[PDB]
Amino acid sequence: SKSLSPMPQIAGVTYYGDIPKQPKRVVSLASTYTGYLKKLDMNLVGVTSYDKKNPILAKTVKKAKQVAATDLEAITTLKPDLIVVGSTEENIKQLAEIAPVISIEYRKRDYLQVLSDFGRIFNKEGKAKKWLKDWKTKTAAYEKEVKAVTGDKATFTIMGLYEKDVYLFGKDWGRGGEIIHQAFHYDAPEKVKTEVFKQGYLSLSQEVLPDYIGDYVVIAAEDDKTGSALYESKLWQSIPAVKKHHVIKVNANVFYFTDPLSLEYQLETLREAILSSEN
Ligand code: NA
Ligand code: NA
Ligand SMILES: [Zn+2]
Ligand SMILES: [Zn+2]
Ligand SMILES: [Zn+2]
Ligand SMILES: [Zn+2]
Repeated sequence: SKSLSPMPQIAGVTYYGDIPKQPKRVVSLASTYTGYLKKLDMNLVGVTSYDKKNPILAKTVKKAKQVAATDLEAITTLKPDLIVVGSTEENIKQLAEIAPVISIEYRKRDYLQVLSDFGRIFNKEGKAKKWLKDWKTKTAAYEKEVKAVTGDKATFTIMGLYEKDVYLFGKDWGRGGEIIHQAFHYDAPEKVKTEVFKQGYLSLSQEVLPDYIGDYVVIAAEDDKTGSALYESKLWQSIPAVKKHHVIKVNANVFYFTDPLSLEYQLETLREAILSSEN
């Protein structure tokens, strides 16, 4: 049998079976966590659709098979020694019959803590610690670069377009919020803090958008055409941030994510976009 993880008790983490310390064949069914596993040099043999559509992650998991959580046959045939899932998956019992499962409840641990937590689970403390130390220094330095342009008290709002809907996001639901609000310590407008931050996201009707945007808005979308009717509208064009050219449009296929690999890309992209806003 496998050498075992110490299986520390951590908020949001549930273990089904004896988790290996050094898994050799991991199936990641929670796109939130795939890039954490890759940062810790895990061999991923299965990943999901969102992972394959994230160009930053995809380059690192070319040999992994795309699977869904319902793919019991394909997952079995991949011969995993570990499956990682989100807590809202509904067939965890069946997955746990294939291999040991780590189930993670989103948001119980923050985007940085999740990495050090995996460091404890897999005895990869050194790799996690080095990444986190560098991240702390780099983000502080980049915070200074961007605030030199915007001022330190500029407000930012995180937004996403999905289907025909409009979402606002807080500091810990992806779409750049970890970068903007946690790493760069930008404030959000009061209405966003009051109405969005606690839930993490808020589906909004388009006509109230001006009320939630201050100095800057970051907008995630999967394709560049979705926002067209909004962007040309008198409503949108009336927003001061839009008039000032303080709109930063980002690609959701990577900006949905919160993992170290995706966030490295988001960090450089957002740094450059803020600097570029004053060209
Ligand atoms: Na998840
Ligand atoms: Na302001
Ligand atoms: Zn045992
Ligand atoms: Zn259900
Ligand atoms: Zn809708
Ligand atoms: Zn203009």
